[PDB]
Amino acid sequence: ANPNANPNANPNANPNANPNANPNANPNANPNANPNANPNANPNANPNANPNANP
Amino acid sequence: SVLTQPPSVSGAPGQTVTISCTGGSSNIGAGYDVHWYQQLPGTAPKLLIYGNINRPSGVPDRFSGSKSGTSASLAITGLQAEDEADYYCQSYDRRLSGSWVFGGGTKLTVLG
Amino acid sequence: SVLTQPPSVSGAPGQTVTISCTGGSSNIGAGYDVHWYQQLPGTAPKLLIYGNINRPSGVPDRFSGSKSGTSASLAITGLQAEDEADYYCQSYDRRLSGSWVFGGGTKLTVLG
Amino acid sequence: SVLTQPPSVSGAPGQTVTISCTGGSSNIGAGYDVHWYQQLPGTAPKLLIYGNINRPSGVPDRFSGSKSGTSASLAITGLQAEDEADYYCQSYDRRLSGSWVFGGGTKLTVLG
Amino acid sequence: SVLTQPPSVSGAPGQTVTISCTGGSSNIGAGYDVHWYQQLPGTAPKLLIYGNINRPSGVPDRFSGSKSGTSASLAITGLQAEDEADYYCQSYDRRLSGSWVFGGGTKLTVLG
Amino acid sequence: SVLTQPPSVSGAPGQTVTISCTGGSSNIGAGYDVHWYQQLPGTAPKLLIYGNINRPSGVPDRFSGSKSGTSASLAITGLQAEDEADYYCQSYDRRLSGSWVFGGGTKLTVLG
Amino acid sequence: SVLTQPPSVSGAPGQTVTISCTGGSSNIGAGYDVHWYQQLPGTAPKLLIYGNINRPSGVPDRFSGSKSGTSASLAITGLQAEDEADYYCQSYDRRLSGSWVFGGGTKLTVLG
Amino acid sequence: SVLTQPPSVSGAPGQTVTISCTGGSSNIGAGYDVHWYQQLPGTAPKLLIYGNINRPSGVPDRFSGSKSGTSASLAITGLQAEDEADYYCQSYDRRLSGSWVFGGGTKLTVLG
Amino acid sequence: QVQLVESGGGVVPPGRSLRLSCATSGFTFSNYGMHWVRQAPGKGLEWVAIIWYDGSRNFYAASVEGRFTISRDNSKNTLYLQMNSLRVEDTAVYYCARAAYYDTSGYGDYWGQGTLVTVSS
Amino acid sequence: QVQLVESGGGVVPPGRSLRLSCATSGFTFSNYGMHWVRQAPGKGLEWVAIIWYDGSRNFYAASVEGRFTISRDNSKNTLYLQMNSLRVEDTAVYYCARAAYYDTSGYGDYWGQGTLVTVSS
Amino acid sequence: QVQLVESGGGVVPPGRSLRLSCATSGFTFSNYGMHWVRQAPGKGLEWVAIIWYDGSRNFYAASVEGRFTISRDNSKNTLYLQMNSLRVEDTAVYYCARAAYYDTSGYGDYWGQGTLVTVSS
Amino acid sequence: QVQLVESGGGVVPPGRSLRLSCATSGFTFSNYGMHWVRQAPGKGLEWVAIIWYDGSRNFYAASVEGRFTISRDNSKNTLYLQMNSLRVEDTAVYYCARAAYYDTSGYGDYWGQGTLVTVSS
Amino acid sequence: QVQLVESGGGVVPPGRSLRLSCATSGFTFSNYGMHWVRQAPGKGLEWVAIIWYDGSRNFYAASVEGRFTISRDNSKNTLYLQMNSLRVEDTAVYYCARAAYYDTSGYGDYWGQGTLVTVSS
Amino acid sequence: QVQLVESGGGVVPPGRSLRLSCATSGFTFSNYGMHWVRQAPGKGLEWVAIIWYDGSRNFYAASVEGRFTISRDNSKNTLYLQMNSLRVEDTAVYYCARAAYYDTSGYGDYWGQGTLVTVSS
Amino acid sequence: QVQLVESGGGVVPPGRSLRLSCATSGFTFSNYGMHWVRQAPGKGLEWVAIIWYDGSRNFYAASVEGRFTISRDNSKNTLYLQMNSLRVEDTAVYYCARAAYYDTSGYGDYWGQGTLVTVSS
Repeated sequence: ANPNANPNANPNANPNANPNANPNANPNANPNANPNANPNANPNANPNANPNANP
Repeated sequence: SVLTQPPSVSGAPGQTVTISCTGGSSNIGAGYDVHWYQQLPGTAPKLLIYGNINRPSGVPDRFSGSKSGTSASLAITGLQAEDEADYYCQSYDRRLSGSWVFGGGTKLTVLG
Repeated sequence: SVLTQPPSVSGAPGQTVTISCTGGSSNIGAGYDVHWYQQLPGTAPKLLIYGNINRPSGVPDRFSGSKSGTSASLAITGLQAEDEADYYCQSYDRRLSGSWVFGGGTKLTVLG
Repeated sequence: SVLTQPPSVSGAPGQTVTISCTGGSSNIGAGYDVHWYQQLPGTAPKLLIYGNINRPSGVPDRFSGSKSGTSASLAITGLQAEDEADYYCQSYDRRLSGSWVFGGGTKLTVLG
Repeated sequence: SVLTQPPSVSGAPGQTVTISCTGGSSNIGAGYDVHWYQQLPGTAPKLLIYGNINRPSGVPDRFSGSKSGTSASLAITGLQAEDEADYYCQSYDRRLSGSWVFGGGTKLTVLG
Repeated sequence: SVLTQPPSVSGAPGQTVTISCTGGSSNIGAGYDVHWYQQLPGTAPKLLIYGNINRPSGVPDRFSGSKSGTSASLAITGLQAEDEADYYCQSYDRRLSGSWVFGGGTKLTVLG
Repeated sequence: SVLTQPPSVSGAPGQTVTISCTGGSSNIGAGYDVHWYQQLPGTAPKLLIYGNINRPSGVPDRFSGSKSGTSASLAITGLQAEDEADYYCQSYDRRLSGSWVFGGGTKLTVLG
Repeated sequence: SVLTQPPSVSGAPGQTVTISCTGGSSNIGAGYDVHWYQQLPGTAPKLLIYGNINRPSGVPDRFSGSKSGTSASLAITGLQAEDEADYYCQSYDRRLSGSWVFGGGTKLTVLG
Repeated sequence: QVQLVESGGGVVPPGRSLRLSCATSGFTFSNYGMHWVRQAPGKGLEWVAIIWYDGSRNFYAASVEGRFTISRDNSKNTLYLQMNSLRVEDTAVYYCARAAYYDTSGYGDYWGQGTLVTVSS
Repeated sequence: QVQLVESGGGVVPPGRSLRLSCATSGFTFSNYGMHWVRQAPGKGLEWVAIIWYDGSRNFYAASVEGRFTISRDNSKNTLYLQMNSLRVEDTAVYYCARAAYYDTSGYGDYWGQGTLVTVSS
Repeated sequence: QVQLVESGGGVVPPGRSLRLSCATSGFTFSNYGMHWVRQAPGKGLEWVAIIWYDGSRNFYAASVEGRFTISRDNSKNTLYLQMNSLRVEDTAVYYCARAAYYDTSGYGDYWGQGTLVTVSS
Repeated sequence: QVQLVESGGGVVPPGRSLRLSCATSGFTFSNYGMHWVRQAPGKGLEWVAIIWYDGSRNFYAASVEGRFTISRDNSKNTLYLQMNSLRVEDTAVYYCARAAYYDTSGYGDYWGQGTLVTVSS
Repeated sequence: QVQLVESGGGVVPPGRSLRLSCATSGFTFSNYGMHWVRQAPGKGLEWVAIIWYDGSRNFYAASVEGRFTISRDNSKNTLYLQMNSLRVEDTAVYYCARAAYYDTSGYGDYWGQGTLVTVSS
Repeated sequence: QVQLVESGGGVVPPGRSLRLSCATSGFTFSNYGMHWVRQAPGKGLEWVAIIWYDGSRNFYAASVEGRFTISRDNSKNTLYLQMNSLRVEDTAVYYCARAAYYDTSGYGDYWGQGTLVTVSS
Repeated sequence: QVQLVESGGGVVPPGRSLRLSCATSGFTFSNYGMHWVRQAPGKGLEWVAIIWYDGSRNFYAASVEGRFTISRDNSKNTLYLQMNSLRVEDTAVYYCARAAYYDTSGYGDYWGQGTLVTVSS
């Protein structure tokens, strides 16, 4: 049989797909996640804050 | 309207009538589901049949549907006075970029 | 109750019984897992089998199960006096918006 | 001048004209609010709309606004002779070190 | 150019001409669709016929096409002076690693 | 012990031995990395290979490894007297609620 | 030096030369911006391009760059005598604990 | 070697020789294509003819091939000193579980 | 009970914009996609647009793409349709319908009352 | 030892609200999602609702959506179920179960003792 | 209205690189795949490359594979074509087209204006 | 240009394993299937194994099935061959070839350079 | 080497069910179809069932159709034979064989060891 | 045991439609073609229609072609006969039979119970 | 009931082509071959061409072979006839007929209405 990729296929998005949220997903916290401090963030982190005494 | 429906179908009260919906090889003959809607003259459409055999809670047992090959049919048994409404068949057409494709719309009049 | 279970099954002590759970092409025939629970007459359900082959620590080796095609069955060997309970199968059905779908619930009677 | 506003728009008295402020994914498309100010030719700018929907007591009900995606608009209905003033759109830009960013500004002309 | 075409076709105004595009058993004889493009002398190609019979909104009823066996034909009835353009047939060849294969291109000259 | 290892392998000094680690479709076959650890008889484990191909500074070039499918292996060339230690393979199993899963542990004996 | 740069490039006055920075799936191909720095033979480096397309006021319009996939390139057109300097590429690598990662460093020599 | 080839074929420069590759009802008589390869004494095989008639770009016009019934042939017109090599025919045999089947191989000696 | 209410319709001259809204109650808004369907006076039904539950994907009918814009606000449970460059062909009644999916095709289980948008001069 | 202790049941005439609770101990509450399941007297088990570990996603059964509200308090290790406008069909025994996920479907490994709500006139 | 505007052409000596772009407006760029088609002066049309809607798949003609590279940026609605090691045979007019699929084959449903790339020494 | 470079050969005693490799450049690796072919010294060519473009389907010759394993890594453009329980008759030069399909049968358009594997004691 | 090993046999009273299995090693399980063959004591051989390589087609003998069920699971390289409502005539030794096809008829190249199933009371 | 159970009969006035069905169990439905045979009261048997196992080929008697339509759904083991424009001489008892073939002609091995369809006014 | 409807006639100058179609209704089109029969005004009948049910076989009369083409489309139930280089002698009324075979010779059970083709200068 043909072992190569098929170039004659639909290259566009499928509108006939389920548009709703999936109830069959893992509802639990992920234990396999980066536990470290992520040395990539805005180090000048004064971007925008309330300048008044109260929120 | 890629789905073809008869413009009108009539029958006497108490008898059985059938509304057909004929498609092609891209929408119905490709294996996609056919759903039916009912619109009274002055209100929005209401879902009637989904999955080609199933019905919601409010819909009575009188309405039934089926599909086979390239065509699908909606069968109504025991016509009543309130069944005067427009019936639409909806499916998905492989050849377009839209979620739904509707039929022409069949107006049912019971000879009361 | 999408998943179909026989309402009752019985057997003599020391013999083997098989409880069945048959669904459709959307829940069990679609590749989703089947999980079994046991409910004694006056207590909350306990997990019996998960992943179609695995069982918790408290469950003895007598209980076992598997799945094939659209059908999943629970096989129990060495019936005991404490095995009289309601046994449910649970899976996920693709056609609704709920996490779990349960079965009807079989009652196991031990012919003591 | 990170925000873009048309140099000038015009319309007949009493009609509805649209003043639009197109931003980017960093200022408006980032989820930050847009505030509109109306500056009279001979005095300081006056607050017109805050929170993308809220207006002060002095601002009449003709003025209104909304935002979607990376763009926001100011909708003015019933153009009057006193509506001739400069309008500015204000948001916050993540990529800069400024609390506010001001657009080019739109000069509104009423064909009296 | 796996699909071969006549290098030129001419006809007098008001009559019917035919442009053919014959291929092999791997592109047209294998069941793949044939589409037609029209390129006016100084601009980019424009879609003329897709799905072997269908035409877009801008294309008038004069143009039509069909295929049978391993050949596809484009029928133009009632020539005008503005029909002078190159016509290309496009399909998919199973023996290559490309999405489209084009024909040689036929120039139509109307004998005004 | 979700990951399976041979309890012991051996080889004469100067030859090439291969320690394997067999997993399932949930830990190794799901695309998660495999890491190796070496424990001398009287000390704590030491990282040997991380990232399935990478090694720290202290680890010599003799140790190497790769994965394929549901299995990964640690290839050691040029056996030495100090290669007497316990070797553990580690990955993450999607089925539990723990960060790491360890194997049984393979003992390498140098045939001196 | 996870980012790879050519050790030396050359170009005649007035010609166009390109400086390439090659990364991997963790630094450039993972969606992090690439920044370019120019360092004279006797002073500190100075910012030349930030955000893969943007340059400061001091940098002339001759310097321009872009990124694609796992590679980045700095394009310099209209080479001048004062263009002889070391050019560095900087990004962020996911697998390390450093804010910046620099490349090998490219020396541009003008063939005067 | 389900395909049979003569062990050797020789000829002086300037004339035409034929290399035959006979098969059976399962590989060549079953309608499967026949391809040819050339292997110079110290190099890897190079594709010569595919589809029983076609040749790649690098192959000159001297080589041509054809098949009829259960047999295939390779015609080499105008022998040169550089045609000394082994020639292999390849097809697919229905009776095995392999993608390709090769012939015995014919060594061509040019009588210089 | 599921209750979808539309607004924003009215009479507008051709060439300018109009923005509709479909406020919802009685269900979790952020778990479902939404549709827009229009019915011309005396004609059948026509699918207009869809939006995913998270807003990541948008699809439009060929006759309205480039002019219409669909968006949602999960904090106000309100669906929007921004209609620009209106033509006389766009006069119809617009319905918002909650999305559903059975096996291979989707349907609409609950619909709104509908609003009338007319374009004339 | 995982413990799920429930309360909040009783007799309520139809038309008004009732709130349940499921106190937890013996495990990390904030790392797990929770379910609610009911069993009508003499009937089978019916799934009711689920909540994510962070509380971001909530899913309800079609027969209870719009009336029931599930929420959690990660600081008190407690789970709530706020039921409004109770119908006679809502009489059952209510259980809280801890979420789990195997390969492609989820199950409940630890269940609560159960509380019983009667609604009648 | 679907608009495809191209840029980046010019005259280039053989052996070096050139980058084309096709800015887009009037449709949802991220929902569609795109093609590149070139036409040598006085010759017919030749298909060059395709890219999927998400960029996951790329296909090239046999004459340009390994030298050309097609890519897209969905946040700027721009399509690119990186041409390396340009040859004299690559002198043509390049068109960006929008992909469409009917039953068993695909076609190009809107085309761009075209740009001229000249390779000479 | 299509470039296939192989490595991993050498001398190995019978009864134990060996791994070959074939690094690729100049074409899209993830679009094509690959082959392994071997040639015993003084003998003809012999097909060994094939792998699909996505790695879903593997086929082996009868004399090497159960012992040899073929795999690919699309992120490194590398083709592997894991050879286990090597015997004396497995001494040959191994080539990697790129799969092509014409009408009803397949061939290999581009071949590698070849690596020599000797099994001896 | 090809190894087929079965299990699940034993003694069963008539009228009830029993399950057999045939674990495999030494070849690619998902590339082949499998047969079941039985032999009553002191008698000849009898063909029972076949399954396709993907499990799409199953064929059963006339005497066992409607009662026996054949299935495969490509993840564990195992073949199953579910026997329901066993009769006294079903006592025999059951073999699992690997399918091969030559020209117009099939055969079994590799057989198992055999397992004994006795139906008696 | 092969079970063929027909349903859908009754009394219907002439000129309109009726739909029969034949539910199956005890054998692999998708491996067999089916037949419809009718018997007028007091008359002989008459062949009506046959459908292939995959539904690719349909054949009808000359006296019913154009009015009757046979169909099957392999996923529920059901056979259908859609009768349109029912006439008076269409009154008979209809059977569903399982197709069989011996050497050069076909027969029916298992039959259904049969339902009465009466057409009168 | 069998209806054959013909269209596509008219007046055409000699030397060029005209196309005919015979739409079918009332039977399964793919199960039958078809015929074309022509009758010049005042003359008898002449057989033109036959086409098999699957289109594999085609035959033509000696006086029209090499100029006419017969074809069918089984998905639209329509028969075609492409006549190229029409002459004056081709002026007749063309009929489409359904093929039938009795013992050793064929006949046409049902005939179409017919269409008139006029070729003159």
